[PDB]
Amino acid sequence: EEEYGLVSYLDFAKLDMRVGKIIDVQDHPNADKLYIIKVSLGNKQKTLVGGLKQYYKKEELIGKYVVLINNLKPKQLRGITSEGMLLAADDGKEVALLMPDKPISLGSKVR
Amino acid sequence: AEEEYGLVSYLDFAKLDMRVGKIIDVQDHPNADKLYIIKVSLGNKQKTLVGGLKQYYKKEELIGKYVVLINNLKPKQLRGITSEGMLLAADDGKEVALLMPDKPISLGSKVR
Repeated sequence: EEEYGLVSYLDFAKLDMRVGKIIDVQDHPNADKLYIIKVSLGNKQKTLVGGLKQYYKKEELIGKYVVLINNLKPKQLRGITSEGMLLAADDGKEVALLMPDKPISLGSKVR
Repeated sequence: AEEEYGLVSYLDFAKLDMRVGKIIDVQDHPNADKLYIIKVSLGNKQKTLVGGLKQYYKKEELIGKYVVLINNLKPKQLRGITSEGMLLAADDGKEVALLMPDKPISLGSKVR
């Protein structure tokens, strides 16, 4: 992949990246490639739309520890409000959601 | 654009080049007793990082670990050693958990 121009640490600092846990996954009722994903941050939950249906079955996602951007502005995706986004690596062959390497408290901040 | 205060757009994330890498070497920082010098492979380039992981991970447990690197940060000199990036880790104040892809995907894979 291509090398990017350099940015400030302060640009990374703008993101509120957190560990969450997937609680429920359903097909997006109007978009065949998308899931509606309910993520727990502990005492809060967020509902996101993710383009993961081609890569993960719904039962492979339940209980998964994931990483989300927690201060993303909400967006309407074909009738569903998405409150954030999950992070996943992609090399064109596979898509790999990011995870902490240990169970850690939900809502933990990534830094 | 209109001020958004504490909220970000996708473009604020897209500014950051986040990659999967693999740790290929870990050494003690010669001027800082809590820090490691960590060499991370992106496949056909490597980056040298300084990480405060010595209190949480043994060197031999980091070798071969698939990690998540911010790959386009400005460099930073930490007590004589230039760090070229940073690894992402979850921290709840009790425990530190490096992020990893959930499978050993190709080195240099970009996060989206």
